[PDB]
Amino acid sequence: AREVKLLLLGAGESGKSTFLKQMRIIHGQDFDQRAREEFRPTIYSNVIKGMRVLVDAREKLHIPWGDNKNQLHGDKLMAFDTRAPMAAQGMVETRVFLQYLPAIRALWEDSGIQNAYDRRREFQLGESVKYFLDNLDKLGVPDYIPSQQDILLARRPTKGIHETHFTFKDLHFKMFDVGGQRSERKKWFECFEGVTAIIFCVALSDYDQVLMEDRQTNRMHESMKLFDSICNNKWFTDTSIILFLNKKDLFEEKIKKSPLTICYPEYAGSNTYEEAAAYIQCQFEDLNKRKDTKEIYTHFTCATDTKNVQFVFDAVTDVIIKNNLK
Amino acid sequence: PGLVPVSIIGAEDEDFENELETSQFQSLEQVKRRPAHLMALLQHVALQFEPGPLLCCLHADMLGSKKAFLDFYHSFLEKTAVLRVPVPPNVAFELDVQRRFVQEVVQSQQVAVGRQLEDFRSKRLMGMTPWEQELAQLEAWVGRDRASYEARERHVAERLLMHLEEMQHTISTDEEKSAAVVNAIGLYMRHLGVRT
Ligand SMILES: Nc1nc2c(ncn2[C@@H]2O[C@H](COP(=O)(O)OP(=O)(O)O)[C@@H](O)[C@H]2O)c(=O)[nH]1
Ligand code: ALF
Ligand SMILES: [Mg+2]
Repeated sequence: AREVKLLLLGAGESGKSTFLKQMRIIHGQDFDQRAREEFRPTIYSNVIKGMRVLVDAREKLHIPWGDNKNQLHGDKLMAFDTRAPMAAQGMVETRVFLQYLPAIRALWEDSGIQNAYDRRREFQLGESVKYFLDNLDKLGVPDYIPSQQDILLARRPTKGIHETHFTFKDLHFKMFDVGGQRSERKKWFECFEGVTAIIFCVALSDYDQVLMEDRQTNRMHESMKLFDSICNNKWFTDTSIILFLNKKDLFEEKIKKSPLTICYPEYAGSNTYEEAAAYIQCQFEDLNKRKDTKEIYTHFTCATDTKNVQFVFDAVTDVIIKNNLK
Repeated sequence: PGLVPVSIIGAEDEDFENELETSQFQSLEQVKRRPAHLMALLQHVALQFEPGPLLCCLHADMLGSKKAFLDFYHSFLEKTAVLRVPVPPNVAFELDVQRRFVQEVVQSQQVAVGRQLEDFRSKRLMGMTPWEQELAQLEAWVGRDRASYEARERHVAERLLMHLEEMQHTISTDEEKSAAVVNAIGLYMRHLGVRT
């Protein structure tokens, strides 16, 4: 009766872990000041490495500088050693971060580097590096403490399975977070036992991006393939399957400029948030071979927004209850 | 199959350095010899599709040196058999020459066996298949000793065959269809060298 096992799934970078943090923030132990600090060395590591990619992108994509003076700033950054002990762990000390801030601020205001970021759809880069590069000010202070939103926007690749417990609406939730990458999926099968519900996350923002395992496969294309295998698994015939179309904030601003035909050559519709988003949702629910028996509970979320996550999760719990304790 | 280097550096590429760089299930005639690999396929099918066609093919081709046709007709072709398989309207009516009949049942299961091997392949790549670990670990094996390899395959098959036995409450609601399958799979595995 009151024992619930939930599985967070989806392809890589869809927002799964961002969700856990939201859960911890709204239900479990919300992040203490000291907890947030732990996210500092990683935030500085998203910034510096994100930039490393931009500067490499500029030279590779052949984007003329906006100031040739910043070429000496570019070297300083390429010099950064990423295989060192702490940097390998995806961490960067304040002492050293502050040693690059000057070159980062300059390279960030450069026009050439900006045009590179605008063409990011051609190389692996987390669009959360932009949120930090615009806040270099609050980050350049002595003792900087990540805010509640900074933690959520922080990035860290997840490998393996991560279990979590918490009580909400008198139900004992056993929430598991996994890694989405292809090599990470084999580890999934160790959790297909007695699943009460599955929340398959998808990122609307990458219908124009490629996988990082093979820079030649549409992310959104993999998400659909991955969903068709889960949603139709004999292990989940009696499991409530919730689908989260995440990153609606980034998509709503994405369609306007880059087209959606980059993913659906047959999409004859318009580049509207309402019309395109409604198109994608059908792209998925259609993969359902058991449209009669199996039901999919779709939702448009924004994992980084707490209020939205709290609203949507409350609607997800009411579904789990009606489908079991009836 | 051929690799290629990345153009632009990805921030989290070193985090997956040894995970990158990825035809074992092209035909049944190929995997029917590999006990371990077959247990990976045998699971996928038994669990997701109908074990009929696949098992039939295995028990069929098992023939090659009598009484086998006796139990065969009682588990697959029997109008009331548990693991009934879709047979041609031709032989259905017609029920040494045994050769033509068996051969005529297999060919009708080609489209099904072929279509499930492909489904397995598809899942394989996406990483949505079980036992990939043991499967892969059984691939990166070097040695001037051939017969020794086959040796460990048998033990792996045993591990999987048991793991698939103890926990099989997913084949189908039918508490008996599962007994037939495990048994069928059991018998064939014994033909390779798997202890039961
Ligand atoms: N802007 C925005 N960022 C998001 C959203 N969902 C997740 N993120 C961020 O995008 C990145 C990927 O999230 P992550 O949970 O690590 O994806 P996972 O690999 O599936 O766990 C992290 O930087 C998150 O901060 C969203 O809806 N909007
Ligand atoms: F990209 Al992941 F969890 F799937 F960090
Ligand atoms: Mg994660």
